[PDB]
Amino acid sequence: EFDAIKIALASPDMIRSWSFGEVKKPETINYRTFKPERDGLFCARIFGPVKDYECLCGKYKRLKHRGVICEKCGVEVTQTKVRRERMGHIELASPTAHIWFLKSLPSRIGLLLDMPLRDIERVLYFESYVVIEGGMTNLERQQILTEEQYLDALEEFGDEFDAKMGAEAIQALLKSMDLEQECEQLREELNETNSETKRKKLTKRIKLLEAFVQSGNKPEWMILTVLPVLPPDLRPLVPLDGGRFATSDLNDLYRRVINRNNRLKRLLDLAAPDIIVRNEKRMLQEAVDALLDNGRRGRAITGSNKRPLKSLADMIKGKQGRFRQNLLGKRVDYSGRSVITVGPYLRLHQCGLPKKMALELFKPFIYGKLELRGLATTIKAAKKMVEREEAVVWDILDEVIREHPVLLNRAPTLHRLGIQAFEPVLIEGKAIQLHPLVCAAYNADFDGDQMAVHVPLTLEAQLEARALMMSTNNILSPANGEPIIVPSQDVVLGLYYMTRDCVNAKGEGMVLTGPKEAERLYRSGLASLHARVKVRITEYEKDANGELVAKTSLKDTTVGRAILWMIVPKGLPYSIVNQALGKKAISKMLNTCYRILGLKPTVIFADQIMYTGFAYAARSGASVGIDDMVIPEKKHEIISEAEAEVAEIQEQFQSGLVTAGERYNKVIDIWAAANDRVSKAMMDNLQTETVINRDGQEEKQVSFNSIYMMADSGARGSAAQIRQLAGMRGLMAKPDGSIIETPITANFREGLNVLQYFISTHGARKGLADTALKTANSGYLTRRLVDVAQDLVVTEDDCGTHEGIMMTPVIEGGDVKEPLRDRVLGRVTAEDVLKPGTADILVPRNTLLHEQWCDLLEENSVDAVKVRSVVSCDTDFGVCAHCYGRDLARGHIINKGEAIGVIAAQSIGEPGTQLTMSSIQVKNKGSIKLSNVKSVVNSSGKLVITSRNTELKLIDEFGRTKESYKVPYGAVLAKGDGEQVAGGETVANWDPHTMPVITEVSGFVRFTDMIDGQTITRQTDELTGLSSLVVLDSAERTAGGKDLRPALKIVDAQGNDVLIPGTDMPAQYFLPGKAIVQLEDGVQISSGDTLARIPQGGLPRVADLFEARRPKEPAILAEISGIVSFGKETKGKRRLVITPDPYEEMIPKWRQLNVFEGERVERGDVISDGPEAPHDILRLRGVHAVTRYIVNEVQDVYRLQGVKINDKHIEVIVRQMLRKATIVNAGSSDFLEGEQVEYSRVKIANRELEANGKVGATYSRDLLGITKASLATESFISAASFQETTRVLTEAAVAGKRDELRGLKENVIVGRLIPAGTGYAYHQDRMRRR
Amino acid sequence: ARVTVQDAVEKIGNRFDLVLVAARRARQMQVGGKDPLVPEENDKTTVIALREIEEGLINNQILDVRERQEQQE
Amino acid sequence: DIVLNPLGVPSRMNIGQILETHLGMAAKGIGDKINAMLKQQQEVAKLREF
Amino acid sequence: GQNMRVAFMPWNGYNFEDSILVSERVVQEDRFTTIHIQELACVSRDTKL
Amino acid sequence: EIKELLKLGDLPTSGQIRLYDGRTGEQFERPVTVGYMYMLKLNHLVDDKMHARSTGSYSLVTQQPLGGKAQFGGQRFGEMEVWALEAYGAAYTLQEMLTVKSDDVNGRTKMYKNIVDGNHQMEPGMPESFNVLLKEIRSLGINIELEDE
DNA sequence: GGGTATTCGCCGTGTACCTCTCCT
RNA sequence: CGGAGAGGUA
DNA sequence: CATGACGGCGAATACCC
Ligand SMILES: Nc1nc2c(ncn2[C@@H]2O[C@H](COP(=O)(O)OP(=O)(O)O)[C@@H](OP(=O)(O)OP(=O)(O)O)[C@H]2O)c(=O)[nH]1
Ligand SMILES: [Mg+2]
Ligand SMILES: [Mg+2]
Ligand code: NA
Ligand SMILES: [Zn+2]
Ligand SMILES: [Zn+2]
Repeated sequence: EFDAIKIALASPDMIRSWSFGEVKKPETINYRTFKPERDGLFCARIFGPVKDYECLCGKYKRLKHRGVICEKCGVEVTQTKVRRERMGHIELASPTAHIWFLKSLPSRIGLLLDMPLRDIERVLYFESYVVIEGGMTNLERQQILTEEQYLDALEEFGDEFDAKMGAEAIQALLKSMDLEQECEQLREELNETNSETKRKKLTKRIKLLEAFVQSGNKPEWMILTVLPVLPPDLRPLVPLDGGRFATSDLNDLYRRVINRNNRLKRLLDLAAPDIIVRNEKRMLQEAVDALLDNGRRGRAITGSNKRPLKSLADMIKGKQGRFRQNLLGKRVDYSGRSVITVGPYLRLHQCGLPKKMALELFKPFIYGKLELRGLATTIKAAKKMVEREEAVVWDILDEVIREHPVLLNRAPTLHRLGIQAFEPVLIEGKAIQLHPLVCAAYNADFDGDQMAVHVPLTLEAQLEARALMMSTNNILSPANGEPIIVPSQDVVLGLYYMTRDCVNAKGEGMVLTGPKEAERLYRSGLASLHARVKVRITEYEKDANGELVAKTSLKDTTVGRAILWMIVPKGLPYSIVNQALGKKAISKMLNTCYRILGLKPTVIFADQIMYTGFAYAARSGASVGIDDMVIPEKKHEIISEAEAEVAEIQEQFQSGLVTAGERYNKVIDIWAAANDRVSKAMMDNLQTETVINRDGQEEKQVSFNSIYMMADSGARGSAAQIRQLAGMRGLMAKPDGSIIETPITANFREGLNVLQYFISTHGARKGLADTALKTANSGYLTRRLVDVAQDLVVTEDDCGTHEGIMMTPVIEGGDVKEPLRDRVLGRVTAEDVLKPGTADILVPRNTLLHEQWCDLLEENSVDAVKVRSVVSCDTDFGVCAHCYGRDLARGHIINKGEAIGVIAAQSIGEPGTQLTMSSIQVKNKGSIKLSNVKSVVNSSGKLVITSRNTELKLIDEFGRTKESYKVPYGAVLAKGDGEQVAGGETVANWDPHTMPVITEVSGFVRFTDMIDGQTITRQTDELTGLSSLVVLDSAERTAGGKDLRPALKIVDAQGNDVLIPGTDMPAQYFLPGKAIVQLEDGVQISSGDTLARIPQGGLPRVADLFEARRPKEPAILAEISGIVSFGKETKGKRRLVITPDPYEEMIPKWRQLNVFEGERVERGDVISDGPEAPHDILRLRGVHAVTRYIVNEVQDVYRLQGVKINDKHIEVIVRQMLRKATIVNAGSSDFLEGEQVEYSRVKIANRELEANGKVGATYSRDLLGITKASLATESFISAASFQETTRVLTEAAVAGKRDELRGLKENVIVGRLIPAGTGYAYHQDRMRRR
Repeated sequence: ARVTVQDAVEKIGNRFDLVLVAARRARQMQVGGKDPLVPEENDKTTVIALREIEEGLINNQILDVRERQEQQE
Repeated sequence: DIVLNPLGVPSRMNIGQILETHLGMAAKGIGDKINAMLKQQQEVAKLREF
Repeated sequence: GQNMRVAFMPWNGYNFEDSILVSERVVQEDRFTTIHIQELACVSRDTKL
Repeated sequence: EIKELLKLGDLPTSGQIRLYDGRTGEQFERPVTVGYMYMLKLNHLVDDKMHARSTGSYSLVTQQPLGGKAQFGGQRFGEMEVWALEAYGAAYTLQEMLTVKSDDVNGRTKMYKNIVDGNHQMEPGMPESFNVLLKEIRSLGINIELEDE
């Protein structure tokens, strides 16, 4: 029916064409009757009959009469629904300015006219005059005349020119400006201009003028001569107790506009004095812009209560606006909700639906089935049978829902798995029964949680529920690929208890024919569940061709493990159960089952595991009592010793031996050590128990204490909670965050005193309020991510790109943060992966790395793998399946049509609430490797480092690096390159308080261009008395010293200068202030010594990274490589002009500089320290560098909290951040040089130009924040529905934008099939038919 | 078919295409009066279509061939 | 009368519900004796003593 | 509230994730049966007709 | 003191006793904490919370279902729910959420008739809320319209 | 007259659900 | 049945 | 009248040449 949405300015003729009549009266309805007044806001001849086919006077009341316009009342007989489609118009007595095109920054009228917004406000609101077409007088065409000077100019010369005020003057100025010639004037003035600020300001106007020129919009249309009126059925009057009506908050503004328009009309024909007429014009203007955007300028016009009136702009913007409240989401039919209870008997694909809810939800299906078998002749008969709830009605309801899935949802829906499909089972009662294993996916529990249920009506929806959303098809997390249905709590406890072993349990030493005999013995009480026995076990292993070869052997196991073996499907080894099965062990068992056997056996196995866990947790009788919280008997003496220690420290402080701060630090350390000792004693006493062996001998075994079993199994609790229960609560923090000196020595079993409890309330309140105020920030970040990634869909199988990102294991130095396996699992290689033979190809160019491929890579000691990424994908309008890689939830390569952007946004957003707002030493055996390092002579023979950026790698024999360290300048290694290290020795040392200028060759240092007393000064510290020299800072020095810069040359006994071989410049070093010359003149400086001394994370961090926010003190980098030339130094801010054509740069002087005046740094080198701005990373080191930076920085935050998110989601977000490009050279393309456009547009244009053989345009990739990227998208519909609806719609209307319904949000709003998933092919069929 | 669609997915190759083909077949059986190619073990048209797909009896090409034969005879 | 899950006690660290439970048992025990003394129609002195 | 004889043990999943298992004797003794009083208003007004 | 009171009542001092499974009579393997806890019934009864709607009354401006159990309203399928549907690729389920279950007046009538007829097929149309948005933007003096087919 | 540090006004700030009173 | 205010549940 | 929010960002302002 339509392919696009067109938006532009509305001409008065267009507004009249929309309208069906003019509203002239300010009254809505006569409230004595219920009839609407003639020519009012609810008038019937204009908008339509109130009743269906009933004209207002009531003559014509029939369908036959339809189409006849009644000549008595004037109302056309027709559907009453036309009252919500037919618009009115108000003929304004005077022109009025539209507030959106005036106040919404940038002012479109102001920019289009170059008169400041202040002057437009004063003139429109009747505080000044503007001269229009002055002519031969000195007055210009945009000069402001004050009320006091207007008549003065009139008397001086008041006839040849024209001057006006109000909206009429602004409309005249807008209508008397020629667009094209003024564009030409501005475009030429853009050339003959010397100010780069001026060229930006002119190009802004040029871009606005081109908008008005390329579209059919006329500037004068921004002044409203005709005001459209919304249809009355869209602004109804809600009856309150029948008699009285509430304030509509929209009809009131219309009434004020009509009142002021009528007053202005009745004064216009009256020819009243100009002062009151101008005042009425001004008041009509504020009435109009209050109707459009109430409160945008000035005081918010107020209703009966102090609450501001809700304007037309408020209708379409905000959380309660049309877009977010009625288009991007809406209330639905065939839906219900109820409290959830646990269904432990349910299968994974089943849910427990109350039969009353099912009867209501499936009601039309029941009616259809009643008609089918003849039990109900009519609709009313079926309705009565359903209301009476007859037995046959219940049988029909059972028939209908047998395989009709329903959707269960729990708010907040943080990820797609927050809505899942289940087969309903009719249950009594009123609560929905939920399968336990899906609770983790829902973040659901049974302490009051409620869930919504929805009925997929159509066959397509039912099959989507079954194949896409059913819980049995969604057992893997899309964020990281890990299973979601791992047993928790009592199931884990049951499996752990039944798989535990007891030293002297009943039935020990028995030899059993198999699991069946073990179950028989346990159920008959002849053998304990933990008895160590020998059992004949037949296990199955897949062969090369996939058949299950059976091997039978005698296993040393327990009775419970043998019993649990019966539910293990064939193909899994017996070792997976021959252990005490905790939470991680059960999860690993489910992982093994999924890897070996597939999805359906995994679901069956998970259900069987949950049944067994419930049953044996019940049989165990696991409880919790006060005695289970065993407090160590050494706790009291540990506390006494800590108190004595802190008392000794306090006595030392009272004797002045220690100060207050170090006293506090020492006491805190002592109490922390005491807490550690108490925790260790408690855990040691709690984790082990004594038991009589087979013989009368004591033996130690893992304790069967209930709390310890729950914690060790992983069902519930942890070390911190156990030590809070039975150890001590520990050190607490004050509200400002400082640690309280005295910790809580009591535990929860002993009970706290008033003081300790009040102290703990500080942290409790802090945590609860932190959660309450962080959930909103997490939701906002999730929404921004969803918008920035909403339209990204897998649209291709393979784009054929060769580029990719280089994946290495994440190592911060001294630990393996993240292995290579998890960073390449499910990825597609971008190039060939070789064997250590360097010739044999381990992995070809287009392999999808599954588990076996990763096993091969780690077995052949692979260091780095180049993999394809969505950031480097060549696909336009989406990405290819190969660059994205494996679908984490499904476990195979991503299918075409998947909305990976929304998946990535949810994957990142969901754990948001879990987020909380000297010398190097190698610690392991391995060879040493240095890169970007040079070998020089040394005084002691151990190499110094000279390069600005130096890093050290420890390669552990086989060829894989394990640790990586950063070596600052002037750091002398304690060993050499390529030397094996036992582990635990200081590899390199450096003084952090001293920055040397070390010279490679020895000789006497000569003070060249050095003046004593001006640029260098002598002190003698009393402790030493040495004549130490200090270089005065380039600004802190004297006036005479400011002219001369410090310089130290290298001379030797021979007299000449020995310099760095290979160069043409003599070796000269400069020490620009804050430098300590400790040695005297003419002293042999051996290499390897110092010459001068120079001193020296949570959810908001993730949001800042995704918004591409600039750091407060960004690290300065080199725009172009070359030798640095500091032409300007100090002078408020040192200006460094590098030289490869040299380019100047402006740098603050108070910033530290790693570079020296004679250093040849490369492009992207760290000139100064500080957090790196991602924009600079993209500009200088490329797209891959900024992608890696964002990925690493986000994953640091998420790993700190133990959250596992695949990097590909962050890469999707980065790719959405990198959609814009600025044209550097126009070439033969149509793009204006220096403008920002879509990178895909530039790719297509360059591709077609190169196909024609012409030269393509050059571009610079732009990194935009997710909010900025979302607001800069081509579709104005999506941007308007996101944020800043007024500004976005104003931009679209002025530019005459056209929106092709290409994205997910756009098609959701217009209620079409989204171009993703099952609808994707439909859109393809829509595209290929044009 | 019922609990999981892995066999049907691997027959079709694309899960969304599987949903579309199953919907077409289920509409044929529910509204078009067509008969199941598998025994009707008290299943719904959607599940019957999925069972037919996972056994290779029904796919997009087979449905197109049968449609052309039906309209040309 | 009601079966509560022990596993909601350790991580919640609301140990009072356990102690109250113990104390509740003790309380009921006292009543269980007094009720018995009331059912056997024991001497008022015996109830006084207990 | 009411004094309930409580046992701390898992019971076949019916107390999973803070769920509560309640004996039918509690229902029979009306231990937690509660009285709710609802006020319905019928207003005869003066219509135009 | 609690253990002393337990002794006075001839009860175990640990507060744990031997329990038997009513279903089978089998003794539970470990002692179970059994006592008396004072329990409250909160004013969050499932009677007041359970609610379901197939069809019902609709709003005036938007033709979407009303809100609230008291008004027999439908559940709100909000933005994050739509995001979940998009992430599943369930385009038809999302479309029926947007149109035949909400403000598509003609679509919902046809859907109800088809369900009664046993034809589980939808013929979605333009939601009325989009038309309301278009009229509202037009009332702001902005010409917004749909293009040709 | 022109470049740049400071200022001012606007934009945004979680979902779903439940109860009550009061409102030209 | 729209809005406002207040409180509450997850 | 309300005077308990604040961070980010772009247009406008002022200050310093
Ligand atoms: N989640 C879960 N499912 C179980 C379990 N045990 C059996 N099932 C599966 O449930 C499905 C329904 O069982 P049926 O026995 O066919 O029941 P029916 O009479 O209602 O048709 C069967 O799969 P099917 O219909 O043959 O499915 P498919 O193989 O076509 O996917 C069966 O394999 C369990 O413990 N957990
Ligand atoms: Mg909860
Ligand atoms: Mg079956
Ligand atoms: Na099967
Ligand atoms: Zn008439
Ligand atoms: Zn690609």
